Amino acid sequence: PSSRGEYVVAKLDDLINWARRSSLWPMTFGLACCAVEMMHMAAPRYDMDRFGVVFRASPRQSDVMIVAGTLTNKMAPALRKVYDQMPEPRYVVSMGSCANGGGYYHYSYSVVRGCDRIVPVDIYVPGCPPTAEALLYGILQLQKKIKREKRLRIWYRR
Amino acid sequence: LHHAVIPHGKGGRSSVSGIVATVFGATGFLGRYVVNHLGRMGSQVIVPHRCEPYDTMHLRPMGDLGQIIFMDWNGRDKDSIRRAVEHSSVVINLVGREWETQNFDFEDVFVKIPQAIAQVSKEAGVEKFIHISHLNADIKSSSKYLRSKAVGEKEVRETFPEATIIKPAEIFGREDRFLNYFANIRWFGGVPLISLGKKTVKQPVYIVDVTKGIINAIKDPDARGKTFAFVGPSRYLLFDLVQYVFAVAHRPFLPYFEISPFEPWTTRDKVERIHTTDKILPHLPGLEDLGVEATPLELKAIEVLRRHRTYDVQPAKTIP
Amino acid sequence: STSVKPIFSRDMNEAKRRVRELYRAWYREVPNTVHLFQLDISVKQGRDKVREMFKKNAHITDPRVVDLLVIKGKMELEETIKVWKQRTHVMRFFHETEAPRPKDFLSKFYVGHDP
Amino acid sequence: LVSNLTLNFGPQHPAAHGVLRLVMELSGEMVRKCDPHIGLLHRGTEKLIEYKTYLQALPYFDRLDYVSMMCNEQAYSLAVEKLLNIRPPPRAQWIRVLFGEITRLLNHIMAVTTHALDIGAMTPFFWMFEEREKMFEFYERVSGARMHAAYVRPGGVHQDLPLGLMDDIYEFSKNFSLRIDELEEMLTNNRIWRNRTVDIGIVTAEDALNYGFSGVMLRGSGIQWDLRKTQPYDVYDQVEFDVPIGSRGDCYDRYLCRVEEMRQSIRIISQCLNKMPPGEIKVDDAKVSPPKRAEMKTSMESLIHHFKLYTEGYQVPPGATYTAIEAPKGEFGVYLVSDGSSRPYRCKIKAPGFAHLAGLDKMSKGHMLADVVAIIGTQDIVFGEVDR
Amino acid sequence: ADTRPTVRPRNDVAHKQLSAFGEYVAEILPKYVQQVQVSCFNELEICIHPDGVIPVLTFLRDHSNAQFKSLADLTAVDIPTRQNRFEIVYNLLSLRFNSRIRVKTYTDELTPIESSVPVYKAANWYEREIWDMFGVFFANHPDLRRILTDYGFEGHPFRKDFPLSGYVELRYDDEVKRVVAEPVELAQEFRKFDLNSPWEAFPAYRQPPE
Amino acid sequence: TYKYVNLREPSMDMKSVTDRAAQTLLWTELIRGLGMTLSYLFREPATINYPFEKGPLSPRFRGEHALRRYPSGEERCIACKLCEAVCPAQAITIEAEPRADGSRRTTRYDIDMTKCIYCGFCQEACPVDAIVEGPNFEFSTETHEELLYNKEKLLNNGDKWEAEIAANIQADYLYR
Amino acid sequence: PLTLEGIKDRVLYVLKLYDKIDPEKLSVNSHFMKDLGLDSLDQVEIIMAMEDEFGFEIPDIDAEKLMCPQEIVDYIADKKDVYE
Ligand SMILES: NC(=O)C1=CN([C@@H]2O[C@H](COP(=O)(O)OP(=O)(O)OC[C@H]3O[C@@H](n4cnc5c(N)ncnc54)[C@H](OP(=O)(O)O)[C@@H]3O)[C@@H](O)[C@H]2O)C=CC1
Ligand code: SF4
Ligand code: SF4
Ligand code: SF4
Repeated sequence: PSSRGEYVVAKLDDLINWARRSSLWPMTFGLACCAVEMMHMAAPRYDMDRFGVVFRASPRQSDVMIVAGTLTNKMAPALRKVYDQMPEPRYVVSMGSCANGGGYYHYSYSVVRGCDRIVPVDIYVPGCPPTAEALLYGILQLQKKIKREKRLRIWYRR
Repeated sequence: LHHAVIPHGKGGRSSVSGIVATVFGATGFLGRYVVNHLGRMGSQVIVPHRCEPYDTMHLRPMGDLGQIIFMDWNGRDKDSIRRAVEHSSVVINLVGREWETQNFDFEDVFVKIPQAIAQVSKEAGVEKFIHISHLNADIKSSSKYLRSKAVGEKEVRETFPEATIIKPAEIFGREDRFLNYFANIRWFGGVPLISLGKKTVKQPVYIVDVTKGIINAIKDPDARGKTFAFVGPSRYLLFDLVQYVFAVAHRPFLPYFEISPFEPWTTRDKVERIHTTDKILPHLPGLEDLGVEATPLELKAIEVLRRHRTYDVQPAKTIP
Repeated sequence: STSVKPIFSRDMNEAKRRVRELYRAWYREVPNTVHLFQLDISVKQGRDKVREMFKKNAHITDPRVVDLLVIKGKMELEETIKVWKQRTHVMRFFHETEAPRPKDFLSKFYVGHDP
Repeated sequence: LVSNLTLNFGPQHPAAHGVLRLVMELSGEMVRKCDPHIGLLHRGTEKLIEYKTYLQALPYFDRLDYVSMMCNEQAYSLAVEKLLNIRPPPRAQWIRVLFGEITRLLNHIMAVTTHALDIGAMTPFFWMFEEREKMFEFYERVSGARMHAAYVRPGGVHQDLPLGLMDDIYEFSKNFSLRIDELEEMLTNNRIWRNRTVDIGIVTAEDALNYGFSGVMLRGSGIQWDLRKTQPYDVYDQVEFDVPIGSRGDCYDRYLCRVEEMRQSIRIISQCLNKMPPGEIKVDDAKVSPPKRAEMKTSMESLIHHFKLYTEGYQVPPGATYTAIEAPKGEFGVYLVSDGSSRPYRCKIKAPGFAHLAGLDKMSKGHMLADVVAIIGTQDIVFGEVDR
Repeated sequence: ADTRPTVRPRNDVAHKQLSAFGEYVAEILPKYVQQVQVSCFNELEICIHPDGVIPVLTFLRDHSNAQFKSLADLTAVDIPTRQNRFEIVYNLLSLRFNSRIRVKTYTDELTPIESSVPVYKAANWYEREIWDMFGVFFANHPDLRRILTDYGFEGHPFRKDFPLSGYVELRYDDEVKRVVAEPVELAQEFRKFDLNSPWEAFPAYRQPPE
Repeated sequence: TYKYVNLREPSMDMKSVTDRAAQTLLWTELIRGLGMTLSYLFREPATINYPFEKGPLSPRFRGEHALRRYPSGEERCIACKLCEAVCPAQAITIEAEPRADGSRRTTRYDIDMTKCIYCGFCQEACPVDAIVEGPNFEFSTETHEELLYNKEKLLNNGDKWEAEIAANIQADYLYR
Repeated sequence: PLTLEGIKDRVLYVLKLYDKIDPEKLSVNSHFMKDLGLDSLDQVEIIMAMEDEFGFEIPDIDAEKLMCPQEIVDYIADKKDVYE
């Protein structure tokens, strides 16, 4: 057969992307209420595992961090610690108003006004709390975001 | 000025500084620090990036909401440069490779791209243009890296005469490729490749001082049109420097790797540069003229090398 | 009236005693802290900061205000000794990210309206 | 002090209660000292409430014990109503008991299943959250929100039950005792579960009262105390149910008490569905409760009261009250001080989990490290209310 | 109990019983009790001099006609106009008699308050909360230290003069590779509303003119 | 009225003692626990096939915000600022002025969707049904800036979702 | 073993190390607070040096008195029971 380098890189990129989105093992900070809706996303009706998303993942095997609740100033150092220990590729999902931008404690002295002040965020899931279905939509949006990555294709043209 | 670009606030995260900067090469070692400092004071940073969006994620926390904007660009496509500098007041250029690749050689990263970024910046109305060069840049140097730095520095000074050209020495820091080079390449799998290390004198500068120097060149109105030389407090002997690095990393030092695809780690030209001697050009202004005090290597070398250290230290000897 | 219940000290001499003791515990601690927390400062910079914190509260003469200042300083020590703090809390004393803030009239005049 | 193990649940697991930093001294397998550090979900809620009208402050109470949303609302509403000197209408009192017991079921499923999940018994967790998911639909149909309903308000409830809700609640309640029975077929007589809960974290009756415990933590030790029976507050004097009482004061009796409370909640829910009376849902007094949207667009007085109620808010007479209810976790109470304006002067929240967690060190003495997981679970700690 | 659908009924027998017990406590501990009042919604409060805490709390716990075995809560209120700005409130519960009682005292920034842990072990964490949020020091407390605020947090947030958003905010800095505190700057300032109506609402609470 | 959850006295006849001995040695209750789990394996799963199947909602559901219009096409909002005053999270920012035809209309209407708690107090307080919470719950974004809605966005949401919003109001306005 | 003159050798050795103290003005009797001009804080730093040097703890009550080196040497002697 005959094939260019550009074609080979495009197909290998699709393979690794398909594997990375098909097997997303999430770490979940269950900081507050939004953790309860994260638990409903694992329960029978939605069953995130059927997408390949394991119920429980350790911090140092995790692929995505889900920040489900209010990030207080006392807790912020610990969350950045966990984020650094995560091996790459690593993605953060910000779930709910509190994590997205402080929410209903935005004007508090003890609350970080959004977790994007601490860690980079890939997807923002609105709600207080987002419904289990709304979080599931967010995770499926992360899978499509990963599908569009072009790591190998960029590397070839460097 | 314009009512939008009038500084407000107290210089913090949510404040306004009036700096609207396009930083090319923002995703490198020097870029991450410049974007960080521009974003502490509430600047509007446009980040043209060639890489994946994933590789830029570290820059996003560095600004308030809306302050960091990302764009695609290609050094060969000029119209992608124009879209990046059209609304900017200062255009900082940090583009470079320590090594050649198939697509970009040293004469394309350092001459053709910087000249294109400088020309479009002129034609787009941009006012301030920061261009980075090398202290040891020389037309007659063997290291091709530095000879390209010499010509490219010559074309910027013609395309954009009011441009501030900054010439640093080897820069050291957490993510540098200077002290991290002496700790790793020399140690693991190898014994130092030092080529007559007693004949080389080095004057390295801390990253933050270079970052501070670049910012003040934006805020200082006399910097326009002037070439600068950023050098550390001390001159070191390349042999002693490597020795000192090893003591910090607790790796034993005993006086006495092919380039490849991916990312050449150790290369033919890199050695030629680590051995070039830090030129002294007294007439050029330095960090002293921008309000920055050069920081000692000793203070900010345990910071850099604490990672290499496995699981009571004496300094190096300076050369007057 | 001036008849007030005491916290610990019944006059400044006792209060200055506890102040003196608390400085001993902090002076000994900095060498340990700079190691356990893997700080990038020298033990000299750390001990200067402890001197600076104690100096700022020099004028105080009320025995009760001094008791509370000591009580708070010990709670700070208890957190650092027992390693309840983290590397970030210990380094907050040094304000290493806040840029230089001027203090001369012309400098404040150029930047903003703050007095 | 053989060794100090600073155990941070920072890298949290599937519990969702919050995050707890636990500092312990382990003289071998045994625990000699336990020291919970609890600032991690402190959000300044009590101070923020001072800048909000009484209506604006109500959603804060959904987000305290965020598995007892409508029970926290009722406590706030009973406190405010007491200062206002008004009375909610009889239909709303039945709706507030009805959804108070649907909330008790919601809380105990989380309490028992996540307690068992931490001790390795994962399956009942999935069995029962299919039921909580059906209960979340009742919340959403009356309020529009699955969790933070904001439905129980001073004066009554925001809206009336939509047509067809009571039938669906009855259908859920009809099949629910079997769901509890399946749960006991996996835990009640299971020797592994009993070995993990029997004679763990024993609390004496005398130490329970002095340490401030309430709810199951008292009744496990044999104290006959339930606020719904001794200090009734809505229509709880008009519904028959029994209080489960423990005999040994250990985790296993506390586990049994909660499982029996779920059965008594279904008993109560049955009576509420049959005795639901007709009428209005909020106090018919428009200087407290907003008028109907039809009247506000027709009547001058209604538009004025609507305009002022949603801007200034109703003013509450000066005074201070301590109101407590039998929340699922324990006695939930608010100490509310009114300065006479439309914003509370001080709102102190009494969380049952605050005292229980402070009593952890007492209970953990002379137990292995793996027991502490069982002790915290049987306390039913959520850090939304521990910290506020 | 009257046919007024929207008005909370009065229980007068409870009001009488609580007033009788208010005198009883005042008669027995005259050294300490400064005031006794029963509200319209039937809640007895005993105001005491700060020195009578332990004698007053002990008597209510142990007396055969008090038996307030349970400390339901313990908190402070900040009223800056008062000279003793802090008011310490004890809510107690009696299960033998199915009754509640409130005990209140006061202090200032520089007056310690005796710890009640000797009387109610429940007060251990309550007083740590009072110290942390209000800066009221309790003497003879087994372990007084912050319980809610972050380590190294300067100030006492629940004081009326502490600003809502505080003075410092946290972010992550790439350059120093840690979470750094900095002076607070809000992108949108909290908007203060003036909601009080200029017309009196409750004549029964009118205060006499100056 | 109370009951004893665990106050049994185990019988001490030989027949009962042998029953507990058989249980202890033959693992009877443990087998029974295995039976219940086996029964669930043959029960039908409660999972639904998201996104092809969706969980049931009601007309009262509180989702994304939108600004509505009258049938003629004029905006319902009259800039009374009752929603801004009630908003518990201070998520709404309003500015107004007289329009070119003298009408009382907003020039700025913003909702910080990251401040909002989706409580629906603003729709309860609006006198003209101008601000509503729609039925959309699938609008998660990749950047924070995409969740700060200005007037155009909320007007576009009203134009986008009016068909459904109007029907939901029709279904619930009598309860309101 | 004791060497009363040995004590004075070390005390002057320690004080010579303290950066604030200028060697020249130092004397066996020079006053810390007046001749040398140190602050009360600095006097506490010096005492801590002597605890390390002579392997015992100098209490606070005693520390305030030791206001010049001659006093230190005398105090050091008494606790060590040097009778020379
Ligand atoms: N650090 C030092 O020791 C010294 C550095 N300098 C100058 O400092 C500048 C930056 O320093 P450093 O940050 O260390 O360099 P880096 O290599 O660390 O980063 C360089 C940047 O240039 C970008 N870049 C490289 N090649 C291309 C290309 N062909 N097209 C587009 N973008 C490109 C990279 O983006 P991507 O990663 O996306 O490819 C990267 O962000 C360079 O110009 C260098 O010459 C001068 C003297 C000393
Ligand atoms: S966003 Fe809402 S539900 Fe989530 S933690 Fe915050 S208040 Fe609770
Ligand atoms: S739903 Fe509630 S929090 Fe959100 S904008 Fe409306 S009133 Fe404000
Ligand atoms: S949306 Fe409604 S409540 Fe808000 S300003 Fe407009 S008309 Fe008034």
